[PDB]
Formats: sequence, C-alpha cells, structure tokens
Amino acid sequence: PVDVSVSIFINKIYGVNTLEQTYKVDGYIVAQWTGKPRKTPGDKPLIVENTQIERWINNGLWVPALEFINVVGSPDTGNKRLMLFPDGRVIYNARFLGSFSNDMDFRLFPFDRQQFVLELEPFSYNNQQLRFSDIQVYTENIDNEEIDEWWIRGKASTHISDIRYDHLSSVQPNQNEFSRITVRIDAVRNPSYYLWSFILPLGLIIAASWSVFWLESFSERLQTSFTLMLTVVAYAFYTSNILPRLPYTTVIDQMIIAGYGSIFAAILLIIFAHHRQANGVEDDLLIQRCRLAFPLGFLAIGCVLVIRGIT
Amino acid sequence: PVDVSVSIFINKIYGVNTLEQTYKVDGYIVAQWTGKPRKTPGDKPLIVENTQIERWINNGLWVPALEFINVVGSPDTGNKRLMLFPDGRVIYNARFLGSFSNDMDFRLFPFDRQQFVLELEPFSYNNQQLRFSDIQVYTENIDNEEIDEWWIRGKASTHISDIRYDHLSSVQPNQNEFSRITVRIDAVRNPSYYLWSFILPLGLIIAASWSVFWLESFSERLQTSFTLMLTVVAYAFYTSNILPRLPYTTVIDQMIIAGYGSIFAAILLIIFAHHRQANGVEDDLLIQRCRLAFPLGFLAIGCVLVIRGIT
Amino acid sequence: PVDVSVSIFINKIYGVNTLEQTYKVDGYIVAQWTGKPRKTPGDKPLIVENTQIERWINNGLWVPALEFINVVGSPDTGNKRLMLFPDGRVIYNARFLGSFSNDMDFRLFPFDRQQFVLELEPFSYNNQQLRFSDIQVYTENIDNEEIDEWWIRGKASTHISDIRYDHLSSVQPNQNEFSRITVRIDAVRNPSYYLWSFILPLGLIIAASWSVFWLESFSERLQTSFTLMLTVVAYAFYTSNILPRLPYTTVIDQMIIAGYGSIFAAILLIIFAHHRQANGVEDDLLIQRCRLAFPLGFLAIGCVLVIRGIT
Amino acid sequence: PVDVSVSIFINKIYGVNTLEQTYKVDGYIVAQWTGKPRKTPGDKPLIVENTQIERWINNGLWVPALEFINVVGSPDTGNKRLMLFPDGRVIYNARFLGSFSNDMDFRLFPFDRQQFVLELEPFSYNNQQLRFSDIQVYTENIDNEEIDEWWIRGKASTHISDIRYDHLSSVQPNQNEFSRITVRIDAVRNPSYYLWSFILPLGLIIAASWSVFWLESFSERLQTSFTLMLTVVAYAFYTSNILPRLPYTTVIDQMIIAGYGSIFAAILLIIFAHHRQANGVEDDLLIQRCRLAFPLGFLAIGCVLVIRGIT
Amino acid sequence: PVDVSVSIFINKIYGVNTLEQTYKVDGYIVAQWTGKPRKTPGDKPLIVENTQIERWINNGLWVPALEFINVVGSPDTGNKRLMLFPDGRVIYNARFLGSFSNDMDFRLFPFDRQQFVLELEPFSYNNQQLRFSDIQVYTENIDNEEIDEWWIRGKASTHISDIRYDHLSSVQPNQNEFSRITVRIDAVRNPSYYLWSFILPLGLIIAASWSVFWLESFSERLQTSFTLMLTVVAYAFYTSNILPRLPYTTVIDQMIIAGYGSIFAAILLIIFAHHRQANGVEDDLLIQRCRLAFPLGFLAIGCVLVIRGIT
Ligand SMILES: CCCCCCCC/C=C/CCCCCCCC(=O)O[C@H](COC(=O)CCCCCCCCCCCCCCC)COP(=O)(O)OC[C@@H](O)CO
Repeated sequence: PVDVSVSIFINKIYGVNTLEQTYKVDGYIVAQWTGKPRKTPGDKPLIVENTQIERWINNGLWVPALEFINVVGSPDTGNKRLMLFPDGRVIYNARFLGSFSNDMDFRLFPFDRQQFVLELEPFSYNNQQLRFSDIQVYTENIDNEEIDEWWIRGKASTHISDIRYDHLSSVQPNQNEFSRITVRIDAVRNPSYYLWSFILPLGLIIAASWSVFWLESFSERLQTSFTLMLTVVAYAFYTSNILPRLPYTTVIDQMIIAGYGSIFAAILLIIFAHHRQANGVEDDLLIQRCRLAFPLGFLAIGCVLVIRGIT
Repeated sequence: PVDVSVSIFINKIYGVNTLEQTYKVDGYIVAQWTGKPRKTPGDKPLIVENTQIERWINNGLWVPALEFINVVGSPDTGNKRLMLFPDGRVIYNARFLGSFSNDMDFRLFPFDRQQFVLELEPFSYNNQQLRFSDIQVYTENIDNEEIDEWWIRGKASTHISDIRYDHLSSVQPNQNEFSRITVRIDAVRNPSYYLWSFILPLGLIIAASWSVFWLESFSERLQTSFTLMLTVVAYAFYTSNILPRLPYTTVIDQMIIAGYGSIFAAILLIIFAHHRQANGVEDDLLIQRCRLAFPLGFLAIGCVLVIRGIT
Repeated sequence: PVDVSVSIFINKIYGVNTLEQTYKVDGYIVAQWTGKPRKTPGDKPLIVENTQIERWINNGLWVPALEFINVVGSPDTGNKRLMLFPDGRVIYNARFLGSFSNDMDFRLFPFDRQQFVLELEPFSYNNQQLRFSDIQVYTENIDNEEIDEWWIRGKASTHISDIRYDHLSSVQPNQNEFSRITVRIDAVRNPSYYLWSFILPLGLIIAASWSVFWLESFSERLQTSFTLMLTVVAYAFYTSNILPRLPYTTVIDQMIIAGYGSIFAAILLIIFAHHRQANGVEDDLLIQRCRLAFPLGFLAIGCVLVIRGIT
Repeated sequence: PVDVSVSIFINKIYGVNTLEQTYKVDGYIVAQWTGKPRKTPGDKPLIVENTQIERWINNGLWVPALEFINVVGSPDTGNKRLMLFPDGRVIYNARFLGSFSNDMDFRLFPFDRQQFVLELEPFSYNNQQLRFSDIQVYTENIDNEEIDEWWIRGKASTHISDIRYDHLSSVQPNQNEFSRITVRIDAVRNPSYYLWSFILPLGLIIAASWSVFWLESFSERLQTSFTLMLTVVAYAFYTSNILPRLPYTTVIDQMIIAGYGSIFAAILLIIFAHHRQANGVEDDLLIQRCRLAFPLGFLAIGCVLVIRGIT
Repeated sequence: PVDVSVSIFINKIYGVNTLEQTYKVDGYIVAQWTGKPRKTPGDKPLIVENTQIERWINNGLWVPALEFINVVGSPDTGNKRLMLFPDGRVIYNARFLGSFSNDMDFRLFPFDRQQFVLELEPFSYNNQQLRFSDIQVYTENIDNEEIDEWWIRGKASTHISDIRYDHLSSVQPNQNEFSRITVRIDAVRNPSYYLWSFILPLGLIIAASWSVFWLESFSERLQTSFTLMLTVVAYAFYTSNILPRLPYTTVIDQMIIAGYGSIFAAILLIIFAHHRQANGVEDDLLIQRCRLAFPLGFLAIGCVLVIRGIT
C-alpha cells in the first residue's frame, strides 16, 4: 500500500444555497507519497507545473486521482504542481474551487448551526491508503468576525476511515475498502440582520395588532382589523423576498402564521362580542378582558414554538 | 453482439425547473463488457484514468460511447476510469452531473407526484446490447427525510427495451434497433411549507372576507370590500413571487381566483341589497341570509375544485 | 459540387427569452454525402466517434463544417459520429443544443403566434450544395399538450435556397452564392395561466371600480377612489413581476392603463359633480347617469384596443 | 509593415447591462493580408477550417492575433477559417460573440442616446498596420423597427488611428505605436413602454394627489394624504423593480421624488391652514388658493427638471 | 534568484458582490526577467503567441506561473504572448479577467470606503524574487466620474513583501518564503442614488408620521397609525429589493427600525393619553407636548446612530 499524506488549506467558505444544500469552498490540496528514487537535474527538487504534468503521466509517472465525494459537478481546478525529489518523494499541490453538498438543516434558521463537510477519497484505488490529514484553516477570522456572514467555531475535525462498497467485484477479500478523509468545520450563522430587521419589527406589528381592542366602536374595530391583515401580508412578502427558500417553516414564518391567527381570532371575538345579546354593543367586558388575555395567550404560544425548536 | 452490463448510482436529485421540465441528477455510471484477452503488467488489473483513456482509444481500444437521451446539453463528466483485466473484461466508470428532461405535470402543485427518468442508449451501435441494469440509490434518505424537498418512494424501476428508428438506413433488417435502459424514480413533493404558509393564511383571508356582511351600514360594507380586494391582490403577489412558474393554474391560484370572485360577488350583493326598493336600506334579510349562504356556497365550490384535480 | 443531404431532429424547444428574442433548441443533425470509395476493416461500415474524428481530419478526410446562421454564440455540441461506408458514403451525426434568434413579435402577448427558425449554411463552401432537408419533429406532443407551454401547429417547413453575398471576392461568377436550409416551426402560446390569473381578475378590479358611483356622499366617493388607485398600482406590480419583459405594451398593460384612466376620470367627475353649482351636492343626476355611461364607455374602448391588435 | 484589411459584420446588438456599462455584439471578422506566394493543391484557393488552423501555425504560418480592446473577458469564438490563395493572399474569417464595454451615460434614461463601440488592435505587433475598415451592419432593421428595443441611426463610423503606449520598451523610435480600428454605432432607446406604463400613470397619480384640496374637512384631508403617500411608495417599488439599476437618478426617479415632495408639502399646508388662528377651520381661502397654486408650482418644477437634463 | 519585474494594468473594476465580498478586475500582467542568451531569427525580438507558448515550454523554456492569491476560481485568461530577445530578456504579457476577494466592510453602506486588492505570488518558487511593481491605472475616470458607480481616489499602492509558510518542508532555511506583490486601490461609493431615492423620502415618511398628533380624535389618531405602519413596511420592501444583501444592518435599515419604533411609540402614547383618567379624552396636553417632543427625541436618536457609525 502506498502511504499518502494529505494537507487541506481552506481559504473561503461562502455561497450557501439552502434549497440545494450546497456551499462553495476554495482552497488547496497537498498530497505527498514516496515512490522510487529517481535522478533529477542538479540533484535538487524538480518542479513540474500545469500542462507539463500530463507529459509526465504519459511517460509512466504514478499520480493517483483524488476525488471529493460530496462535490456537485467537477471542481474548478486552477494551478497544479508536482515536486519530484531525488530520493523518491512526490508532492502534489493543486488549487480547487468546488460546490460541496451536505445534509444541512435550517429549521432554526436565524440561529442554526451548520457543519460544512469535505470528503476525499481516491477515485480508483483501494490499497493506496491515506494516513495523515492536517486541516489548516489559517483564516483567523476571529478579528473582524462581525462583518462575516458565518462564524467558524473550533478548528476542524479530521478522520481517516475505511468505506466498504459491497456493490463491487466478486473477489473482494480486501478489494472493496477505500480510504476516506472527512473534514468537518462547525459554523454558526450571524443573527444580527435577521434579529433587528425581521424579528423586532414583526414583534411590533403583532403587538400593535392588539391595540384594536382599545377602539370604542364595533365598526371601528372591524375595519382596522382588515388594515392589520393587509399589513401582515405586506410583511410576509417583505420576508419571503429576502429570506432563503426552504422546504419547511422556520421560526420567522411561524410568527407570521401566528400573526394571521391573532388577527383572525380578534375578528371573531370582535364580531362575537357585538352580536351576543347578553353583553351586546352596550357595556361589554369581553373586550376589556381581551385587552389582557390576548398578549398573554400569544406570549404562551410563543413559548411553545420556542421549546419545539430547541427540542 | 457485445453484452454490456450497466450499474447506475444516484447521489443527488435536485434543482427541478418547472418551466423547462428539467432536473439535475448527479451520480456514477459503471459499464462492463468482455473483450479479447490481453496481457497486463504483473498479470493483475490495469487502471487507466482520465486523460490516459484517450491514448488507449487511439491505439484501438473499443470503448463505446453511452448517451443519455433525455439530457439537455452535455453532461458535466468528472473523473473517468478504465479497468482492463487480463482475461478480457473491461469496466468503464465515470462520474456525471447533467440536466435531464421529462414530461412533468404540476397541476396538483403542492401535492404532485413526479417521476424522474434517466434514459441511456449507445450513441452509434445497434448490436451492442445491454442486458443487466442495476440502480443503486444508496442515499437512504428515509432518515432526516423531513428536511428534504423531495421524498423518494420505492427503490427504482429498470427496463431494457429495443427502440426502433424507422428514419434510418435502407438496409435495416436489424440495423435500426437500439438497446435502451430506462430508470424511473418516483417522488412526492414535501407539502409542509406550501400547506402552512400559503394555503392556511389564504383560507383565513377568504374567511375574513365574509365578515363584511356583519357591518351595519351600506357605506361601511362597500368601503371595506375594497380593502379586502387589495388584500387578495397583495396576496397574489406574495404567492406568485415564491411559487414556481407554470403554464397552467395550480390549486393555489384557483383559490385566489375564488377569492376575487367571492369579494366581487359580495360587492354586487351589497349594492343590490341597498338599491332594491323592496327591502332597501331598511330592515333587510338578504344580508343576514348572506352571512350563511356565502360560506356554504364557497365550501361547495371548494369541493368542485377538489374533485377536478383528483379526477 | 458535393451533394449533401441533411436531416434535423428536434427534441425540445424551450426557454424563450423575450427581450433578446432568442430560444433554445436541442436535437440532432445528420449530414450525408458521397466521397470516394475506401477500404474499411471487414468491408463493413466503420464508425468513428467523438475524439477520433479529429484524427481522421488531420489525415485528409473532408468533413465540411455546417454553421447555424441564427445561433447566438456557439452551440453546445455533445456526441459526434462519422460512419464511413466502403462504397464512399459518409454520414455525419451530431447532437446540438444552442440558443437561436429570430424576429419575434409579442404585441399580442397572451395570444401571440411565434415562428421558431433554424438556418443552416456551410461555413466556408459555395459549391458544396444541399439538396434534401427532412425535419422530423417526432415529439408528438399532441397528447399531454395541455401541460406544455407552447403548442406546435403543423409539422415543419423546409426550404433550400441560395444566399448571395455581394461583399465578397472580386472574382464571383458563382463564388458568392451559398446554399441555405431554413426550417420553420409554427407555435401558439398556451393562454390559460394568463387568461385566468391576469385578465379575469383585472376585469373584476376595473368592474368593481365603477361601484364608486353608488356611494352616497362626496367625501366617500373621493376617498375610496384612492384605495382603488392603490389597488391598480398593486396589480401593475403583480403583473410586471411575472409577465416577460418587452419593449412595447402588450394587451394586458393596455388594460392597466385603462384602469388608471377610468379611476382618474372618475375622480374628475366626482369632483365636478360636487362643485358645479347647477346640480351640486343636492339632487344630482350626473352621478346616476354615470353609473351606466362608465361601463359602456369602457366597453367601447375595450373594443378599439381589441381591433387594433388584430389589425 | 504588413498591410491588413478588415471587414466587420454586425449581426446582433443586445443585452445592455446598465450597471457594468457592457453590451453584447455578435458578428464576423474578416482580415486579409498578403504573404509570400505558395503552392496549393490544384492551384486554387485552399481552405483550412477550425482545428486545422493550429496545425498550420505550428508549421510557421503567420496568423496575427487581433484583440478587442474593450471586450470584458474573452470573446466566444465559434467557427474559424483560413483561405490561402496561391498568389500569397490570406483571408482570416471568424465568428465572435463577446461582451463589450463603453462609457455609457443613462441620465436621460427613457430618451437616452448610446454609442456602441468596438475597438480592434493587434495584440503583439506595432508594424503590422491596418488600412481599410468596412463595417457592414446588413441588418436593415428599418422594417419591423418598432418591435426592437434599440433603434440604430446612421450606418457606422470607422476610424484607423495610432495609439501610443509610453509605458513600453526603452528603444521606442516607432516600437510603441499600435494601429487601432474604432467602430461606432449610434442608437436611440425605444421610448414606448416607458412612456405609457411608467410616465403617464405617474402623472395621473401625482395629478390625483392635488385632489386632496377639494375635500371639506381637516380630518379627511389629512387621512387621505397618507393613502396617497402609500400609493407613491407602492409606485416607486413597481418602478424600481423593472427599470435598470443605475448609480444616479433618471428622469422617472426625479418625478417620484417630486411626488413625495408634493404630498409632504400638502400635509404641511393642510395642517398649517387648520391651526393658524387667523383663518382656522372656519372660512379659509388658503386651501382654495392652493387648488390652483399646487398644479402650477409643480408644472414649473417639471420644467426645471426638463431643462436640467437637456443642458 | 531570478529577478522578475511586474507591471499590472487595470482596465475595469466592477461587479462588487456584497455577500461574497468579491469583485471583478480586468487588465493585463507584464512580467519580465532575464534568462540566458539565445539566437533568434534575424537577431531581432521573437514573438510567440497563445498556443505556440505551450510548444516552447515543452522544449524547456522556463516560464514561471504567477498566481493571484485572492482570486475566487481561475481567472479567465485571454490572449498571451512571449517576447524572447536575443540578449536573454523574456517578457510575458497576458490578459486576465477574474473575481477577487477581500475583507470588505459595508457597515456605512451609502458612504462606505472600500479597498480593492490584488495579491500576486509565484505558484511554485521561493527563490524567484519580484523586485519592481508598477501599477498603471490609466483609466483617468476623473472626467465623467459622476456617471460611474465607484470613484477611485489616489493612484495605487504597491508593496513587495516576503510571506513565510511555516506549514512546509522540514528543510526550510530559506525554502519557505515566497515573494508577494500587493496592489491596493482606494475607492468611495457614489452616494447620489441612495441619498435622493432612499434617504430623503424615508425622512419625509417618518416626518409625516409625527403628523398623527395633530388629528383631533382618539379614533382618528389610532386608525391612521396603522396606515403609517403599512407605509413603512411597504418602504422596507422597496429598500430591501434594491439595496445589496448584507449580514448586518446598514444606516438605511437602522432608520427603518426607528420608523417602526416611532410609530409604535406613538400608538402607546395615543392609547395612554386617552385611557388615563387624569387627562383623558378631555383637555389633554400630553398630545400637544408630544407634537414637539417626538421630532426632537427622534433627532437626538438620529445623532446617536450618526456617531456610532463614525466611531
Ligand atoms: C353583473 C354586473 C357586471 C358589471 C358590474 C358593474 C359594477 C357595479 C355594479 C352595480 C349594479 C349591481 C346591481 C344593482 C341593481 C340596481 C337596483 C335597482 O334596480 O333599483 C334602482 C336602479 O338604479 C338606478 O338608480 C339607475 C337606473 C338603471 C339601473 C342601474 C344603472 C346601470 C347599471 C350598469 C351596469 C353595467 C352594464 C355594462 C357592463 C359591461 C336604484 O334604486 P333608486 O332609483 O330608488 O335610488 C338610487 C339613487 O341614486 C337615487 O335615489
């Protein structure tokens, strides 16, 4: 088995696509193994750049192809380089930008924690085995972290494992296990834009909706409920036009649904308080009792949604 | 006829485009046939990766080109690999990401069932025949299925058939039939975001529109009908800005049309109840009889649309 | 002159871009001519696929380049293939996906008829002449036609003509005429989504705007006219956010302009009926006479626009 | 110096991007010079198409590279062709589609005049000099001009000049001057969609805003001013969602700003006319004097903006 | 060490993407070093263009690969050129268009200052050292500067430094330091569109919101507060649909939040002034005292945000 040591440098993680559950990573790959001794000009390391690599492969140089098994498409490889030492060592160094996919769950959207993952695996070998994985995310974004969309916690997690492919050759004593390198980078979204421009104003609109119980006429309470209903629709548009698309409801959308429910429940109470001929449009304490019971009932419902997400 | 056995691995189905009726599939192709015996270094399997394949074809190696006849454009092939055994077997292994087209019908949009299809066919041979097709959708997304946009039901359907091209050579005793592999994957859309953020609030807006018959003045009933009309337009915008574009009306759009109709029919009844000098603005039971007849009439219409889609 | 027979297969017409007046076509090209007799292995047809074609051209095989003179850019050619018969025949078979441009006129937008056009012409020869053109649009989309955006009427129109380039060599006895193949496919847009979700509700909003003449106060008529004006603006946004961009006004936009005009003309009549001290805010039959004259006047204007488009 | 004669054919100008100040041009380049006499098969012109050109360059054929110095990126060259005559002439013919940049000024947006520019220059030669430039915009779009986004006035302007690069070799007696071909095509935007769907309705909304001075109550005048303020915001959204993005204000945006100013100035006058206890809510001719002074003052302001743009 | 002198020409800086913190730069690279003397045809400079460069590298010409270490992906290189002098000098000249990333901070969005950065570094050498860097931004955009999105202040800053990579070979006496060229171009955004179409009208809407304290009824003050609340939501949509996406709040968004707060604080005061039975709906000077205290309190808050950004 040819031992291969790998170092991954991460320069930039960006472009998270929520519907496809993909993200872009730009960085370097440094693979190093040990072949047989060779003679190089000047008995010093020999450097072979981008298009000269292909001429060495045709002459019989063994350069294993390393594939990302989560990449969507083909990574946009930039500059490549080989460094053939006279004692046998070979260092392969490449620049990559690709779109990677992972199971990402945005159900706590403004406060979600993701885990960007890179999986590396030799494309056509089972007994060329990876030993060391060093991940150097040298971008110490701890400084000026508050201007970045994603905060990166911890350094990185590396893991060398053996993946078994049972859908393989009949003769598979050890001919169906492939070495795999997994890199995990934890991240936390930056909940400042979504906490000041989406959640705070939505709390004020819903809070102002309970003001409808302070008007002093049945006709006034009903008519201003439709303006409130139009305000929430105009707010669900401002939200859905900015927030990322998802196949489930986040915590912002569940507040909007509660906004529709609060206004609609107010309309039923306004109508019921007016047309029950036991309190009627005369002295009626159902409205006064509703000035207090509506904020409390909504606050309790806000707690049920706040424990559903955490659990 | 050279027998070819094919295995397709499906990694990711995503990016459904409703107007073009296309979708993206990423996975592997494994073709295997049996040529003539050859001598390989060490009498062990020989591996030929990406750019070394072209050097073997120039020397006379027979590598048939397999084409997807539903792909839109050219698939973005990544890593390729040949494995030439000494006893004659040849295994071709490639990575593909392409955009595939199929007749997709979204007329039940939030509850539609699709059928993603891959069709494979040799590009230039009629007596190189495919025998086996194994489809391994190993992505057991049954776990964490609720965070995915599409739920995949069943395993997969494979079928090897013979397609006849009558627009072909004059001498076509058997020279116009091509083997074809068809793969079908059933799917069901995830109706949670569209059932809580589009259908439920739309039911509340239309339900609140019937509240206009509880106001106690002709001037009030007419003026609040225009606010309701503005609310539905503001809702048709919030819907059309998120839902996928289609050349027909889905079930959400047919509710919006009923929303316009309900408000417009209310305006005619409000005006007619006021200007018929047989009940007039005095004691008038046409409005009271309309507090009940409007929700029932709309509920019945909702059933007609609910049976049109199923049938 | 080398006679060339051409067959075009059309698989998919989609992606109409209204501003650029381009559309995408995916299909096959089959060119067939007759060269000089050659000797092939086994005295049977010889097949030369994608990258092996270039090795035959370098050895002196004559493969004329056929260009689409309406394509915007360069078509994305997929698989290619040559079939060299021993008696001299050569069949060239390629897969193309390109963006094609034609003079498209959308002035009747929801009911417009287009004409998708493909123009083929040898890139560098004047006495290599095309004789036969067969267009096989085998996609019998007559079934499930109602789920497609474009309905295709008729089969196809083919035409072989000679284009003269006067901007050419001084010696042009016949050295400036190029054979050209023109393919025309008629189509009609699917006017169901645009007839139920854009035209019908717009007719209801404008019809409900004439209800402003049934209110019984000058203050009420004026104030509800501004809500109507806001409704039409909110509707012109919902329309312009979905309809394709164009450099002229379609029939939907001309109804919106009439919507603005009807409301604005109503405001002038409401104000004039109140401030003319010959009928004044007292008994005034100008408003009653306007309950009828407004729908009729608007209906007549709708006919003028309905004959302008047809003519 | 090798004399080079150039002909540019323009097929399509489209895709104007206002923020980047770029546009797309599709057409042909025909370069012709005179080398040394050669012997061709049959003593007739020899044609060398796309990939065979590279084999002639390797054997020492001089084919200068012509670069567009305004192109953003690299043009998407399609088919190429050489025509080597036996008497020495060489004709180079290529198909290009590229994105070109020029200083474009949209400050009169709906009535702006642009000037699409192509600049051509040999990439690495100073004494290979261009003599003739013929620009053949054969697209006589005078017919069906009204369905096109851009109207093209005049034919074309050509100019062969010498550009001096002072940032060049120390020995630059004449080794720093490069021949340059400049092509200019005048154009005028099609002001029909923007004159009927954006300017006319905006004139009606602002005109209807002056109707607020005809209501007969302080409470009514103030409340309907906020509906008008909401209408203009709803209109600035419909405008900014369709008009191209720019780093300055066009003439449409300056009308919207005047719309905000007119409504806001109306609010101050309504409040001031009510709370000055010299005319008060009693008989007050400041409002009546404002029914006339507001349209005139706004008309005069419209003239100041109409002379600022022209000057 | 081989001395390399570099000149960068900048043609166009555009396409700033605020979420990815990237921008596009188009220009030239001119590298010049001195190899060993060679014999050229005619004893004059020899020019080797695009595809002929690769044939010289295969024969042993040393052409170091220069990489941009901030580029996202791979730059779209256009025309290349070598100029081999007989005395040994070699000049490498290339055209590039790439997407570059830098730490960009938009927290003062309409008045932000950016710093576009290009970093150049040899890809595989440590003792090939860069000496001179000349940056020639010849685009004297001082003229017609007001039609450009970005104003460029100063000329350019160049810097040649040594970057140490400690993650490198065990034998690193000097084998881990790489020469680096850094180019910085200061810029200031053009605050005209965002100062007239976003900040001025937002100041008028908030100013008009304080007019609610001049109405003379509790019912009128409350109902027109909800129209104001709808206006601000309709304005936050018009803003968020045009302004660039960011992960923090700019100065425009902080005014919108103050707009929500001002209206919501007004609602509490309106309700409190009506339901405190010490001033009540009778003669109440809390509203009059609020006609003045609201503009002043908001003006002071506007100063706190105006000093937070500067500090
Ligand atoms: C299906 C609708 C489609 C289009 C929608 C149109 C938009 C809105 C609709 C309004 C009408 C709805 C039903 C109303 C039925 C009318 C009720 C009725 O029969 O009795 C009298 C008729 O009205 C009158 O005075 C006027 C006499 C004529 C009757 C009504 C006016 C013409 C209606 C124009 C229709 C458009 C046709 C064209 C469509 C393209 C009124 O009592 P009256 O006199 O004691 O007091 C009136 C006061 O002004 C003085 O006291």
